[PDB]
Formats: sequence, structure tokens, C-alpha cells
Amino acid sequence: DYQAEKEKCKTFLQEFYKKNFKYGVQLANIAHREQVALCIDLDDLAEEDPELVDAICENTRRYTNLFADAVQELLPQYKEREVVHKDALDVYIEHRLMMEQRYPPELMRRFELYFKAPSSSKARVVRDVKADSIGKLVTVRGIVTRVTEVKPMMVVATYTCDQCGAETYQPIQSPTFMPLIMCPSRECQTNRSGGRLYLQTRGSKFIKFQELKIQEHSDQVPVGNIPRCMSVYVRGENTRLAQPGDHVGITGVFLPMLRLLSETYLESHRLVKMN
Amino acid sequence: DELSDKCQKLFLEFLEECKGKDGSNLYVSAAEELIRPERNTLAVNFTDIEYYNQQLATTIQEEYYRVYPHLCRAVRSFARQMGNIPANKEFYIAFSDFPARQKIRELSSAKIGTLLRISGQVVRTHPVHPELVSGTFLCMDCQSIVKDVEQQFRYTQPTICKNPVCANRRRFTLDTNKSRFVDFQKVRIQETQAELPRGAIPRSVEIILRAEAVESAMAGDRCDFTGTLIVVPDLSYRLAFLACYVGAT
Amino acid sequence: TVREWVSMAATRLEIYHRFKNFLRTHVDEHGHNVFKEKISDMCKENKESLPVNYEDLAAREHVLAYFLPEAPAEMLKIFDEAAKEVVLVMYPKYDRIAREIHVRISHLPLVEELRSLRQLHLNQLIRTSGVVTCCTGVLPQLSMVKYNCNKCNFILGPFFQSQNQEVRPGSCPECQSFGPFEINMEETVYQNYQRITIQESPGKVAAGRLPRSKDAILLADLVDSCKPGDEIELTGIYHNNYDGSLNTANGFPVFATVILANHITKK
Amino acid sequence: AKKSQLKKRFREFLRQYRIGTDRTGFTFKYRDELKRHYNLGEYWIEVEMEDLASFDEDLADYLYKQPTEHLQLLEEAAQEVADEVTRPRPAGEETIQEIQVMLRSDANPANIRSLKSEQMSHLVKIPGIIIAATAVRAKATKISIQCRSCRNTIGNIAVRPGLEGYAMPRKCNCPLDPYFIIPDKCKCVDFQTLKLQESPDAVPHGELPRHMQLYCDRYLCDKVVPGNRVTIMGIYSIRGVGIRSSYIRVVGIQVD
Amino acid sequence: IWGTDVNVATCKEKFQRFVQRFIDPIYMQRLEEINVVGDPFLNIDCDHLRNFDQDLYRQLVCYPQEVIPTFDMAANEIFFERYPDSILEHQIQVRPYNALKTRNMRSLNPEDIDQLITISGMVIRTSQIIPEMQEAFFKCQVCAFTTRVEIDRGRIAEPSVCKHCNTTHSMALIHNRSMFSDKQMIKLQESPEDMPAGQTPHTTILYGHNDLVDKVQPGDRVNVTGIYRAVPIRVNPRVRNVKSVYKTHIDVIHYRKT
Ligand SMILES: [Zn+2]
Ligand SMILES: [Zn+2]
Ligand SMILES: [Zn+2]
Ligand SMILES: [Zn+2]
Ligand SMILES: [Zn+2]
Repeated sequence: DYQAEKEKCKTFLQEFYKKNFKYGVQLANIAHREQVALCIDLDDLAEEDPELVDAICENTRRYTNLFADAVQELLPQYKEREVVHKDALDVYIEHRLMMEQRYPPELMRRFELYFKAPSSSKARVVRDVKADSIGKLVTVRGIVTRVTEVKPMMVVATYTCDQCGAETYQPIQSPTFMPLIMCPSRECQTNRSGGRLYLQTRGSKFIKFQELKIQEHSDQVPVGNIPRCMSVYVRGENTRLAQPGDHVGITGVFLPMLRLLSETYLESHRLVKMN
Repeated sequence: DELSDKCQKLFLEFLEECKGKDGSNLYVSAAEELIRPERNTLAVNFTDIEYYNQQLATTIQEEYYRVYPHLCRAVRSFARQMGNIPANKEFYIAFSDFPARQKIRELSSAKIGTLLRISGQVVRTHPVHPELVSGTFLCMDCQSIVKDVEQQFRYTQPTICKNPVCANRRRFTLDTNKSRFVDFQKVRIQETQAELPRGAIPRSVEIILRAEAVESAMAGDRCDFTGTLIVVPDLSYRLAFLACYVGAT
Repeated sequence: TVREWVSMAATRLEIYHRFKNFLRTHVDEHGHNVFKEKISDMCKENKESLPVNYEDLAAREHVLAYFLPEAPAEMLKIFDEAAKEVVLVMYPKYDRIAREIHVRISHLPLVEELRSLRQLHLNQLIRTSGVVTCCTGVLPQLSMVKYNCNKCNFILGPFFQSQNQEVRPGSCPECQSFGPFEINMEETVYQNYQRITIQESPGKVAAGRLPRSKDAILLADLVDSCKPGDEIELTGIYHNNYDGSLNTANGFPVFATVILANHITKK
Repeated sequence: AKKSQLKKRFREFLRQYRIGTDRTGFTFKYRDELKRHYNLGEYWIEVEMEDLASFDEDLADYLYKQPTEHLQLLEEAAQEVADEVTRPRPAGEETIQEIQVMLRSDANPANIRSLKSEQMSHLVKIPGIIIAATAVRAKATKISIQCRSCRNTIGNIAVRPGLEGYAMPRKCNCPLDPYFIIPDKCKCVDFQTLKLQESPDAVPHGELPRHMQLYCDRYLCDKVVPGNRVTIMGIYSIRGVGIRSSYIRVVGIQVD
Repeated sequence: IWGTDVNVATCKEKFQRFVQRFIDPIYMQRLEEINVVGDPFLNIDCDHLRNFDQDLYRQLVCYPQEVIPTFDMAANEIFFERYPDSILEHQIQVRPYNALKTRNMRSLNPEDIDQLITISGMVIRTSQIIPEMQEAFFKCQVCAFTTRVEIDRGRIAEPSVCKHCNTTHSMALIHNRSMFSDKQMIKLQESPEDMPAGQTPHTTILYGHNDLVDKVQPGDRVNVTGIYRAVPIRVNPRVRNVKSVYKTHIDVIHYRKT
């Protein structure tokens, strides 16, 4: 039951021994817009319950969302000193609400949650990341050979139609998508003629994106064999954290690329510049 | 479009009434040659147009590209009345003696559709190819003939029939027997050394040549091209020059 | 030909506008708007037939009053479209109770007899009189058949059918399966059909001569408006239909004649 | 497909409809009736139309306007429900029989002279008096064909209900049209044709009464004899230029 | 407007007062010079707007799309009040230039989308004139009825049904008559000072329009003030699928040769 998992995650988050509430303080900072990246460490979960550690290590896709939702639920009860920001997204939302009186959780989200590899986990070479570790948590190491410039990536789209006033939503969970052509709002359906809605870039959500290629250390590579590469996707605060020619060790998720045989990429979670 | 009709009538009157010192119509003698084959373009001096009617000359300069077809239609009637010629024979107007010299840099989107005059050095030419001016499109569902379908620098076909029955989507066969073909050439010229500003490369442009004004200017010849500026096709667009007269000084 | 002139798009639009203006603005002797009341009575009783008097049409539009008796098909189609537009403007919700408003022409100045109809009257709006002798039952007839394509399962558009020939299918967009074409019974549109037979009046027939007879076709609202043994005044389009059986019988190529009824008045 | 969803909705209607209040008690009405009829040997049920509307208004509205496919789906759902209610059948009766569904409603009846051409392929309710009938002939439902030359067999072909045939294939897959129907490999049902006459009072003055051809099938045969007043519920359908004969596929009879 | 704190009247009055109350009314003196110069534009430094009203400066920076036209209206009105007799070819175009670059070519986070920024670099390559359609000419092909539709968010609507004969698929775009404007593409590199240790220079695409065309040349180290724009990109020309990552470009507002 995923609900029980979420309750267990919340119970861990609210009460953490150190009894310094590291998670509580950090969630309060996030509610105060003082912190964006929250890195959950798995050794603490091992201290409480190692079964959850094994379960989260087997599939680091659902439990990331579970942790994000738990943090989102815990956030409201820590907003003490209101806000001191001037977000354009918040201005757009405020004016839209004012007109409304006259929402996906990801849309109302600015915290990114990442996990840290437990001390038990050991680093692996690029050649050692086989097909039996798809969807699991891995820790590769190597030399970065190429880094791309940071570009915005659409996360959720926010369309507006001239005929109606209800803004349309379109989450983007794929590398490619097709923009909405006709407005599906019930106001337009009643009119029997869908409006030619347009995407409002001001009300949309964008995230920093970066792509880098990690190679293999020459000494570790066998003499006969040639070195192999790997593509790593970096999003969020982890961007601008690596430069070409740097020895790094990356903890992330091994996933295939879909667009029966497929390519693979690494979803980075924690980047460390080892030597 | 009463502007085009008035321009056509005034141009026809100018053709049949212009008289110099001799008090004789030069354009009638010009159409005498248009009677013969291998001749399809007439000549006219813009200064004499101003002399006859400066207002008409200004109106021509305003929308030269827009009113050029009507000028051609008027000269067609003039030539046909002067002498016996096939009706299908098309005619064109070449405008000469245009004092409003321009600059290659001066060209912009505002000047599109107005008669201009530019100078340059010919870089390269292209072989002569036929060009489809107006095509004949036939519906495949009712066999209705839709003639005089103009081509706007692209293969363009309508979606309606001549008769009010069909509305065909994309099935419109083209007949070359009822079509109109004109000579086409595509030359390239570059900015002359005198025009060359300091620290700037020559902005080479392309020139479209038609009618008897084909294979007229050889490579590396300083020539003055008189013609309009048009846009040749998110909507991709690029600039091009359509010269009606080519002269060498 | 008047047909060619009225087939012009600009002429069609002009006639449409003139008829709309006539329907909207036609005062009576006392200034009352007659067509407002007529449309109110038609929609009040859930009818789909609007009568138009030829006299006032001639009084307000002589050009159309001359065009109509020479091209009664397209002119009546334009009249139907204009009447539908006017009714929809007056009663926005009448698209539920009806789908097509018909125009019936009354008091046509020309009157003929069944014994004096020749090829001069072909494809013209004529007005005769007589006594009904036969009335078949109401049978369904194909109005707009929707042919399908077995090669793609896509169904072709509507194809109008006339009372003179058998409609044939068109062309599928890309998969040209002309042969495997059929008809579905749930998207096709039908219409009522009834073929009456009229004959000359008992009193008006010449003593030396014998009574004559002609066939008439009734569709849509016109059905069940006559009973055998009734004196009627029939207005319709005189129409020519080929009949090879008569050709073989007489030994000479001959064609049958029928009347497409438009307005029927019982005296 | 949407057909599966419609069939599932019909099955849910059959399995879940209940009548009564909690002050007395609840009894499933159509599942019990299906079980009782199947055990008695009568393979039919009488489904009302207000009940189906109360359960699901959309389902009732899709039966008043496209009766053919929706009635076929309803009959298949009835067969599946009847199979599941009496699942452990005695030896020799493992195979499940087909169920025929009859419809009934309390709407005001129409007239024969009020049947327009717009109401084609729609459920109609017309009264009248029966004046004729025919002998009970046979109508095929499942046929099997065989080639005359290469004796290839294509079995279990389904024939649409009503006065509608089956166009035999041309290519043998052996000259053109090499297929003949195997006589013994055919399943047939009863078949009758009646003639309904307009009621003696609805006839206008100075006019003879009109008629209409009816079609009866399976358990509806031999239910009405000439001279009976009936109220017929059926599907208006079609069997000169473009003229087609029109009959009424009867799906319910209420003898008065 | 929607989701925007701009107010045309309030901002216009604030701009007028700021021009009048610019004691450092120097901008009024600049308008006086323009009265004889005859070039309808006004170069304005941002810091003066900050000093007058940091709130108005914040509104200008956050939403430069609509604030700048309001400033244009206010400047034109005050210029007309001071010099009604003055004749100009067109309306005044205020360019809120910035003295120094807020950010380098790097650190251009997506938060800066649709906001005014200033950068510096060296011009490398300049493209030729690219005409752009502004007002579309749709002409009927059934009754030959002419229209003069204009631009609206860049998605020009094409009415299939004519306004005179009421026939579908009758309007046709005769682009040879539609209105056009000018564009230019400029590639700008990164200065060595902004370049970190052992890093190759980057490049940024700049789009110049109207008068700004042919104002910069290759080999010139200039500072650029413009708007940070992000546009979607389709996967294929025929296919309409759009990649998640959006390419970015700068619409220039002011050029400083420096
Ligand atoms: Zn909408
Ligand atoms: Zn056609
Ligand atoms: Zn097909
Ligand atoms: Zn065979
Ligand atoms: Zn039109």
C-alpha cells in the first residue's frame, strides 16, 4: 500500500534524531523560500527501518514522488514569517485568483528532492552498469568530457483560451510533446466550438537543464578494450556543478530512453567532484 | 479596384495619344514591331509618362507591381487593335529612364512593391528555363476547367471547381496546352566597388529576368537594373529583385 | 438561357438578398407584415411548408417573378434557403421541430389543360387542374445516400438523388475502391413518396375527345393531401422521363412525362 | 472498443438491478427471472424500458435510437449472465443456449399514419389489429459453406436478423462463385410474417384503412392469430426509383 | 494586465513626472534637443528610473513588453505639450538603456525569461535583411473581397468563410501585398574577462529590428540591452511534436558601442 509508505515517510520526516529536526528546519526554510534542494540521506532510514531502504533502492521512481508529496504536505505547517519574494509565477497566480473570486501539486512546487547513496553501496564502473540495474539506484564514476549550456525545459504547460477564462494545464513528462491545439474547457464545449487557446509562457513552469557525458578511467579500462561513455541528465540545483576534464562520482538512476531495443541515460541525484 | 482600372485607362490613353515634337504616336510604331513574332515587350520612358500625366506617373510609382498586369492588358489591346496577332500572345512593359537611383543598403521591407533602380556587377548567370505564369487546373471529380490560375512563385492550386458542384481537395491536373510559359533567368549581382562602404562586404542580391530581357547582361558587366522589390517564399520569406529593364552605362 | 443566368454566383446572391428583403419587409393593405404572421402560424402548428402568393411577389419583384416560371428548380431552392434563414432568425429553436422549410407557390397566372401540354412546356412551372383517380401508398425514397468504402471503412459524403436517374458513387480520397461501395441504413436520409394519377374533369372534357391523364409525384409534406375522386388544382414542374418500354411498344422512340408536384389546392 | 464497455454496462444492469425498499426487503428482478426461465426451458426475458432508464439513462437513450447493435449487445449480456447464474449445469447441458430479450414500455402509442421517414431505424410503438398471418417457415442464423472444387470449408458464418441475407464470396481463397451451403450444417429458427391494420377509429373519414408488414422470430411466433387487437413495439426498417419496401421487426407484443 | 502589475495610466503619469522631476529635468532638455534633431527616440538610463521610483523600475524590468510603450506614449505627450508646432516623422521611441551589464552571458537562468537584461560581448557575424509579415492580406477567391488583417500574438487567423459571399475556403493570402518589416541576426561572443579559467567562449543570438538594423559591425566590442526570449522548437519540419527544451534568443532594445 503506497498510502502506508507515504505515512511512514511523513512519520520519519517530522521526527528525526540528531532530536534536532534537520528535516523540519529545512522544510521550514523551503516554506520561507530559503532552500530549494532537499537531499534525503538513506543511512537515517537504515537507522530507523532498512526494509524501506531496500524497497526505495529497488525502485527509485515512485518513492521519489512519495517523498515529494510528504514534504509538500508537511510544508504548510512551517510557514511562520509569510513570504518576502516577488515571483512572476506568484504574481500571475495572485491576479488569476483575484479574477476568479471576482492546480497540480507539481505546478505548486519549487522544492526538488534527491536521495543520497547509503554507505553500503559501492561505486561501479561504466562497463559494470548492466541491464539488471534498470530503474535501480547506482553510483558510477568517471571523467566528464563534455557539458552543454543550461537551457530551460518545460515541466508543466499553462494554456489560456480567449473564449473562456479557465486556464488549461498540460504536464510534460516526456522529452517531446505536442502542444494543445483546441481548448477543451467546458465553456468551449458548451459553445460547440473549441477556442484557439494559446500557451502563456509567463504562467508556465521552467527548470534548469544540463547534459553531460562521462567516460571511463584509462587505468581501470582493460588494455585491449576501448573506453566507453555514458549520458547523464542534470536538472535543478545540480546544474553548473561540473566542468569538462573533472573526475566525478555521480549517484543517480539508470533508465532507458524511449522515443524493443533502447538507449540508456543516467538521472543524476548527487554529484561529487572526487579529486 | 478602381485604381487599377483608372490606371489602365490612363495608360491606354497615353499609349494612343503620346506625341513628341513631330506630333506623332511613337507607341503605334512600337506596336508595329510587336505585330511580328519574337517581340513581346514594349518600351516607355518614365519621364515622358511624367510629361503626359505626372499624377499617373506617381500612381504608377506607388504600386508598380500591383498595376503592372493591367498595364500589360492595356498594351495587349493596343497592339491587337493596331495589327492582326494571335490572341494568346502576351505582352510586357519595360520602363526606362528612371532617375530615382537607389542604394543596395537602402533596400528594406517598406520599399516592397514600388518601382526602384539599382546598380551592380554581374557575378553569375543561369540557363534559360520555362516558367509557368498562369496554369490550367481541372477537377478530377467533375472535369471543370479552371484557367488562368496564377502561380505566386510556387505551385499554387485552388480547392474549388469552375462549376458550383465540387470542391476538390488536391486533385487538380495541369494542362500544358492551355498554359502560359515565359522565359525565366536567375542572375546574381554584387555591390560595386564605388558603392562599397568602409569595412563592409558587398551585399550580393539575385535578379529575376523575364521576357525578351533574358540573356541580356553577361558576367562582370556594370548594369543598372530597373524593377520592383518582392518577397519570395511559420512562414519563410526572402528578398529578391524582379528587373523589367536592364541597361548598361 | 435563364438557367445559366440564374446559375451565376452573383445573381444567386442578389436573388437571395431580394427574397430575404421581400420576406422581412412586405406590408399588407393595412401595413401589417404578412410573412411574420405566416411564419408564426407555421411554427405554432409544427409545419414545414410556407405558402407564397405569386401576385405580391410580382408586385414587389418583377424580375424574380419573371425568372421563376422559367427556372423553377434553382429559384425554389434559393427561396427555401432564404425562408429557412428567416425562420431561424425569428424562431431560433425551430431546428428541432424541422430541418428544411419548403415554399409553395400560389395563384400562378398561367393556367393550362392536360390536353394542351407539348414539349414547349418541358422544365417549366405549369398549373393544371383535374380529378384524381389513383393514389398509391406512402413509400420511403432515398434522399441523400451515404456510400461507404470497404477498402478504408470511411464513408463518402452525401449524394443527392433525383426522380429521373440512379445516383452513382463518387471517388474515395486515395483508395479507389469504386466497386465495393454499399449503403448504411442509420446515416442515410429518406423522404416520403406518393405517385398520384390525375385525369381531365368530367364536365370539361370534349364530347368528341376522351379523357386524358398524367402522372404526378408528391414528396415530403405533400403526401396524403389528396384522395381518389377529388378535384384539385396542381402546380408543379413538367418533367420528361425516358421509358424504353413505350419505345418498344409503339415501335418509335418515345418518352414518358411526369409532373413534380409543388402546390396542391383542393376546390 | 466501446462495444465491450456497452456490453459490460448491460451486464452490470442485469446483475445489479433491485426492486423494493429496506422497510420490506430487496429482490433482484432480472437475474432471478433469468435463472427461473432458463431452468424452466424458456430462453427469454421481458426487459422493461423505464427500469433501464432508471439504472442508466444513456443506455436507455441508445436503445430508443439505435436498437440493432444495442439490442444485440443486450442479448449477449443476457446470455453471459444466464450462463454465470446456472454455472454447474447437469451432465449433457454444458453448452449455453442463446437468450432472446423482449422490450416493453408505458409510453403513449403512436399511429401508423404518423410514421414519418425520419423515424427510420428507431424503436416505435404502434397499435393495430391483425388481419393476416403466414405459415411458420425457417430462417437461418449460422451457416457453413464449402467450395465445389477444392472442398475448402468456411464455417460459423453469422447471418443478420430480419429480412436480410448474406452475400456469398466470389474468390475461393475453383471457378467464380464455387461456394455452396452445406445443408445439415445450418442452425435455423422459427419465422413468421403478419399484416397489421390501422385501428378502426384512427382511420379518417372516407378512406380505407392502411396496412403494415410485420416480422416475428423465435418465441414471438404463433402468439397472435388473425382478429386480435395488439400493441406492437418494433424497429422500423427497410427490406419506382430508389423505392424500398419497409417492414417492422417486432421485438414485443401485448395482446389486448 | 492579466498576472501583471502594470498600470498604463499610473506608469504614464510616473514617466511624465520623472521626465519633469529629473533633477540630476535633464530629460526635458533632451526632448528640447530632439525637437531640433528630428529623430524620434530617447535614450534613458535605468538608474535614474530607480532613483525616481524603484517600484516603477521594478515594473519596467519585470514586464518590459508593455511598460516601454507606455513610456513612449508619455514621452510623446510631454514632447507635444512642450513643442506642439514640432513635426516628426513618427512617434518617439524611448530606449531604457542600462549603464552596466546585470549578468554575463552565463547565469541566464530560466527565471530571466521575458525580462530585461544587459550583457556584453563582441559582434562576430551579422545576417542580411529578413522580411517579416505584420499585416496579412487575405483576399477572397469566390467574390474577390479584400481584407487587411493584422498581427495578433504572431498567430494570424485565417477566416475560411468570406465576409461578402460567405463561402468557405475562399480567403487567400497574397503575401505580395501584405505589410512587412525588417529583421537581422547577429552572433555575439563572450569577452575574455567573463570567461573562466580554461573555458572556450560562448555565443548568443541577437535579433535587431527596424532602425537597429545595420548599427553594429563585426569586430566591435559592444554592450547589448534586450529581452530574454525562449521559443519552442519542433522535432521535424513535417511533424508538429515539440521538444521540451526551448532555445533562447535576445531581442535587442539598445546598442552601446562602448
Ligand atoms: Zn477555451
Ligand atoms: Zn469538380
Ligand atoms: Zn476508401
Ligand atoms: Zn476451391
Ligand atoms: Zn467572398
